[PDB]
Amino acid sequence: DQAEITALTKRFETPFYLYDGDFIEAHYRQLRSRTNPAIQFYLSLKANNNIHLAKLFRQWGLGVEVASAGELALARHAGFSAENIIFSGPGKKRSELEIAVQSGIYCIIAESVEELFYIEELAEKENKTARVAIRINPDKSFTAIKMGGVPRQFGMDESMLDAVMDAVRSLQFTKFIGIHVYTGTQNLNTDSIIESMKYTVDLGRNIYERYGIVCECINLGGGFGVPYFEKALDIGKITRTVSDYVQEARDTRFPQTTFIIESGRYLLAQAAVYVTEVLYRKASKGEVFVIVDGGMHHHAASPMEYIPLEKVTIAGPLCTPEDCLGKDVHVPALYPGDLVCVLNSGAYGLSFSPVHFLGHPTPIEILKRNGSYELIRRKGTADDIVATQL
Amino acid sequence: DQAEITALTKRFETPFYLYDGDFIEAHYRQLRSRTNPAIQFYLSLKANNNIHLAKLFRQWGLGVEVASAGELALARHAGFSAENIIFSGPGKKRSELEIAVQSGIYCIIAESVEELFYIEELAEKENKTARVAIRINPDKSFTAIKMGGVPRQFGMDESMLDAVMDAVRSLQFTKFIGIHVYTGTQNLNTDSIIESMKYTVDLGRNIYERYGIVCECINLGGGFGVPYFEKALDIGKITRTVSDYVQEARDTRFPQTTFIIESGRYLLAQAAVYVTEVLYRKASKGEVFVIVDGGMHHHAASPMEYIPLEKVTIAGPLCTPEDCLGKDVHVPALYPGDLVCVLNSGAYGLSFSPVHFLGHPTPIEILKRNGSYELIRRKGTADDIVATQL
Ligand SMILES: *Cc1c(COP(=O)(O)O)cnc(C)c1O
Ligand SMILES: *Cc1c(COP(=O)(O)O)cnc(C)c1O
Repeated sequence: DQAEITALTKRFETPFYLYDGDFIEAHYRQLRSRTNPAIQFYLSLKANNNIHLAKLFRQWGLGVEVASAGELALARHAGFSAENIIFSGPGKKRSELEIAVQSGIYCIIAESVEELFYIEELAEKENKTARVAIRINPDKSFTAIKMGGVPRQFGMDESMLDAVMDAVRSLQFTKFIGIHVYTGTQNLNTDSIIESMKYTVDLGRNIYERYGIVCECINLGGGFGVPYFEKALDIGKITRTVSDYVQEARDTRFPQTTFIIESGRYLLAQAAVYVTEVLYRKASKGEVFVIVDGGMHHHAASPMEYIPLEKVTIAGPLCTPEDCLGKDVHVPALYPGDLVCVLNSGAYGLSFSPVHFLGHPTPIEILKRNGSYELIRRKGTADDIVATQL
Repeated sequence: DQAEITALTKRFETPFYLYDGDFIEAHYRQLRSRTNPAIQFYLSLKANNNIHLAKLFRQWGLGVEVASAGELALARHAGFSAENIIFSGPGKKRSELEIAVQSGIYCIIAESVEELFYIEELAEKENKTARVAIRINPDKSFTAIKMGGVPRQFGMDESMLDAVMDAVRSLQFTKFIGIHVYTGTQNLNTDSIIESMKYTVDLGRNIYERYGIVCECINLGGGFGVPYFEKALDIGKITRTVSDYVQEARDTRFPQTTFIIESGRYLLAQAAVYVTEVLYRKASKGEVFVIVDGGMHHHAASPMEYIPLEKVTIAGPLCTPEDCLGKDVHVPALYPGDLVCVLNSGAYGLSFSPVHFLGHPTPIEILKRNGSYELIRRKGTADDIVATQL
């Protein structure tokens, strides 16, 4: 609603992120309703580090997937219980593993045998039983030319499962809880997702057949993409097919197994708009440039809507040609005071950007819900920048 | 010195930035000695926002070029006097212009006629005389196909000088102090720099001939690049030729004019190394991956040195394939504990990166000088992340 947005800029200084909390909830509940109850959704915190948004998901029953001790802290700030937190990452420091073990979370998802040994040492030191899952890099490709999967820095190749399981079994203070497969972000190929998830459920079966172990948790990953430029995923097909496959596993060998589908982008991308005001308008060498008050330092990832036709380039306030929101775009003439709205800015936005580049204040974040507006992140200050320097 | 670096990792937690302050000073003094004294060097703060490093340049007599009210604050923290601060930028908010006018800095470098009018309004409100310079986008190309310059969001086309000067003259509380030309960063073409600078000095002459005004300040910009992959600029030729050209102007129409050469990258790039420790080593689909504890969140821009041959990919600790320091690089086998050093990391490093992406602590920065080591930026904390959220 342009009228709503315009009215908001009178009370909140641009540039800012505006989140539609009503949409976030409806969008999530629609996904939840179509998915087998044995599958629990986990919010990927790296997609958006705002604890106020994370709290909403916590209240709805989602778990949270963190990738650092820092995110673990944010997750606790958001109220996620330890039993609903999993720790992923290819380069966890021992200090991070230490805090994770001390926190007694659902599980640390190990990505190397050496990591498993570190966890065991820490479990012994802390006199605790550390829960671990293993991230597997499938030896299968889900357009791909070569068979056998892709070389990745993440997890451990499926072919190394024997070595991995031998290690986990030898670590007396560690308990194996399951597996995790995540093939990448912004996946817009419906069948590739279904195939990967079914493959992961099958890996669970292989583990029982080869080791007699029943995975307590099978994390199917996800990487559900959202169209930015592109067709949307057939969420109905994914949820229906995977739910049926999971139920079959549930009705046989995995009656008490928790299945997880992780999501960052799909849950939040379309729920926010980045609102920026046009500051200046100029012509240069036959072209027209419109300079707005927001940019790369707030939304590096950067559809757009304009609030009051020509070829124009929309640039941010930074001193670099890279701060371009739109090059040679055709839109009605924009003038100082007009608002440029960047759509689908709810994921990989603020925290994905070089917030301190050129010293501009970080943007305000607003959450709209139940007919009200809540400030969920204050405007940054110069002191926020020098904090680590003084 | 590998021995030095190794010893430092015992006292300082990796990943961290290490700056050779002895080099910074020697490097600067060599540049200074070869340059006409009528030319003053200005540090571009956006290249590195550490006030402790900026202070060194302030002590040596350099001015500072800021691009936001935030950087203006940092400049004052570093001790730069108002008369040695200039404010650049294509999208300055009125609030930024207000603080700039209230600070009485050497000059605000305007990039539009509308900006000039805003400055005048503020000068009137604050009962002050605002000093302004104008950023000109030359109608000349300095390999380029088309003549006449390039369309840019920065400054005002040279062809609009009449309109610009008519505006400045009509603003009674504003004093015109000069011009500024900056063609871009990482310029490794020696002659293009010399040509641009001479062209800028000539613009000063044109302004006197057409308006009878003598520029108090002519900012030649710079954009001196440094080789990362490439041949180094012939600094000797640039300093000699431009110095002679400036002296000629000095001996005729511009006897008391301050000439400025700005630099960010050239002054700091080669003075720092980003030190990261190898955490894990693994093989995946026939390839070898080495995971280090530093990455994109600290040095997004990313030569490298290794401290104890194969084809290997060096990846950071982030949960994204984009966190790659080196792909398919040939280097002696790296193992956990080894150190990977990223060279020429002194400019566009930390503040140019998405520091809060995935919640890892910002890195420590160390300054080596006169045989000692000084901590110039403490390790980040989870509280630094939630500050704006609570
Ligand atoms: C980033 C990440 C996610 C979330 O991905 P989206 O594409 O945002 O849904 C899930 N799992 C892991 C292991 C991740 O690193
Ligand atoms: C970034 C910038 C500089 C510094 O550029 P370097 O390439 O780092 O020397 C100088 N002047 C302006 C106007 C800038 O925006």
